[PDB]
Amino acid sequence: AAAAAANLNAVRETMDVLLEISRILNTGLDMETLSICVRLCEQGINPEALSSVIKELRKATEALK
Amino acid sequence: LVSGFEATINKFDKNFSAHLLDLLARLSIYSGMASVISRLDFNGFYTERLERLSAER
Amino acid sequence: KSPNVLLQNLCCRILGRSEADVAQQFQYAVRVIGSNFAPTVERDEFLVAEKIKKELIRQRREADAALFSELHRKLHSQGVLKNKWSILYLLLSLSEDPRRQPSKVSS
Repeated sequence: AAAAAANLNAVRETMDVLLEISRILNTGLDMETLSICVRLCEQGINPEALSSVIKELRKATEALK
Repeated sequence: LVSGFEATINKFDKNFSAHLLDLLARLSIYSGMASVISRLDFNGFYTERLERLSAER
Repeated sequence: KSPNVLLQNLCCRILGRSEADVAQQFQYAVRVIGSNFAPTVERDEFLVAEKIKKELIRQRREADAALFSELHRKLHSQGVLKNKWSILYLLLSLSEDPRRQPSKVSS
C-alpha cells in the first residue's frame, strides 16, 4: 500500500541506524544478517542465547571452506 | 573396621569440604573482608578449587 | 513471525551452504534457543546505553561517542521494534575492541 510503504521506509531507516552502530562496534555481520535479527527481537528473544549461536555458526563454516 | 573408620571419615570429609566451599563461595559473591580467606590458606594451597562451571544462558 | 522457520532463514545467511544439505548444525542452534527463549533479566536499555558510551569514551574516541548519542535517539524515534533493549543487548555482545581504526559513514 502507501502506509505499508511508509512502514518500509520506517524500517529501512532503522536497519541503517543499527548498521552504523554495527560498524563502530565492529561486528562481523552485514545488512542482510542484521535484517533477520530485528524480526526475532520484535517477537521477543534472548540475546544471551542468540550470541552463542552466531559465534558458533561463524566458527564452524570455515571447516566447509 | 575400615567400615567404622575410613568410610565414616570419607563421608564426613565429603560433607565438610562441601560446606567449606559453600562458606568461601558465600563471601566471594559480594566483593578487609577477604582477609579471612587470605589467612586460612596463607600458602595459597587449595586457594580456589572452584573455577565456576558455566550455565546455559 | 514464527521463530522456528525464522531461525532457519538465519542459518541461510551465516552459512553460504544449503539448509537441505546440512541440518546437524541447525540442530545445535535450536538446542540453545529453545531451551532459554526468554532472557534471564528485565528490560533496561538505559544501562546498556551508558556502557556503549563508556566503551567509546575510554578509548578517547570522544567525537564518536557524541555521534552515538544521536544514533541512540533515532531507535526510539521510529518505534517499529518492541524491545529496543535487546537489539542493543545483542550488538554489545557481538562487539570487539580493535584498539585502532576510527572512521565514519553516517549520513
